[PDB]
Amino acid sequence: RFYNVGHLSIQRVAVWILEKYYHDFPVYNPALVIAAAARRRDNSHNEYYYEEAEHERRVRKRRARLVVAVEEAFTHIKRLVMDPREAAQAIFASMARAMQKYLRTTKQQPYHTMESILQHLEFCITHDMTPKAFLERYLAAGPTIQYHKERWLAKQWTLVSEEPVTNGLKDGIVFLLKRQDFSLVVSTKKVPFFKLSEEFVDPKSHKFVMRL
Amino acid sequence: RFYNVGHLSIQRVAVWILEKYYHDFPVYNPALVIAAAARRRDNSHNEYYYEEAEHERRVRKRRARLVVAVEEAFTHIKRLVMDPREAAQAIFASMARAMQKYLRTTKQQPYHTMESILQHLEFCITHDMTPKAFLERYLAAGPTIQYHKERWLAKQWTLVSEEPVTNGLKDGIVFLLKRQDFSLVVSTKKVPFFKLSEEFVDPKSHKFVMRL
Repeated sequence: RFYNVGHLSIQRVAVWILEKYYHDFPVYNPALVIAAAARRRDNSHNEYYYEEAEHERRVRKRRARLVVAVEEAFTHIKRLVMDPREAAQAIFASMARAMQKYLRTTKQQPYHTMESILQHLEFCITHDMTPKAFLERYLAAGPTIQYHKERWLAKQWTLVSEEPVTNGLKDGIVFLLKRQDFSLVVSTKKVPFFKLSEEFVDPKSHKFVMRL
Repeated sequence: RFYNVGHLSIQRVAVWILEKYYHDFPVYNPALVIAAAARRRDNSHNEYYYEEAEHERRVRKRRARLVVAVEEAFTHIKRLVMDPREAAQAIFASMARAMQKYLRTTKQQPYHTMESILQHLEFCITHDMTPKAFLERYLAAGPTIQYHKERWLAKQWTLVSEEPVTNGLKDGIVFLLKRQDFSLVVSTKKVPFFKLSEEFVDPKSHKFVMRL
């Protein structure tokens, strides 16, 4: 992602980027001579292309099964005696298998426990959300703050800069926001100087022909 | 191919099969612990499936280029001064590249010289044949007698039989018609005894209802 930032020090920019990170990026998922050899390998069978096409096709198929399952699940209840927790637990049985298959095929298994899906079902049927508004949490990855607090790990960030971090940014500052899992590489460029000129056009002067 | 043959010796059956071979089979083209390893290999990437699909797709594309080329080639002449040899040589230039590409992608290069394609063009425009009737010789492989006499090699067949070849056939005779390139494996089975019974039906007795 790209951002515009003002005059801040590197550590305040780092905290600012970490505030942007938990809702802007998708959640981190760890489950997701020489030139002649490169010419020989690039002329071989393009295995990764067909594995990618197979993965996209089976993700679309499990997604379609999940959409039909959650639609037929939400047609099992109606407004009015039964609690939304009890109604969510009742309609979860008609969709747990397709949800489990879609979370297996998209590597999203430890993001969603059964209790979290039941709480989000209770949340959706309480606030009169459709099946698609239920599924938007599950079809895409989504950002880090969407998930449980044990996955945020906001107290485990590390600021790696060659500059002392109390100095402000300048053109060319690169720093890392490391974590145990990944690292946010941050490059700084100066917003360029603009020279606007003014040009007046006449709205009468927009004239047209029929040729070409 | 399967055939019905009568009471002949093995050598006469062999000559009979060689007479059937030159117009029935396609022409020969030479350019065309353990169980755990088999389970590991059969679970790998199905490379041959996608190479087969790529080959079928590019054969259809070169075939479409060839069909458009030969149609636009035969639209360059009309009946009436110019010889059919000269007209074939004139319209061959607008189709030689797509013909060469289709014969490269279907491994049919030494079957068709330029002179043979020119003679068959002269043959087709002499007898008022359409582009598709020209292309039927080239789109499929076709049998062995369709091609030049240096490819028949009819004086180089070898009769390999465990039985002395002057005996007649019986149920279970297997013999080879070997050549330097391939071999015709011939299995003999007895045509089974039939017991037909007669059953009379009445054409009045065909009565019908509307249910199920």
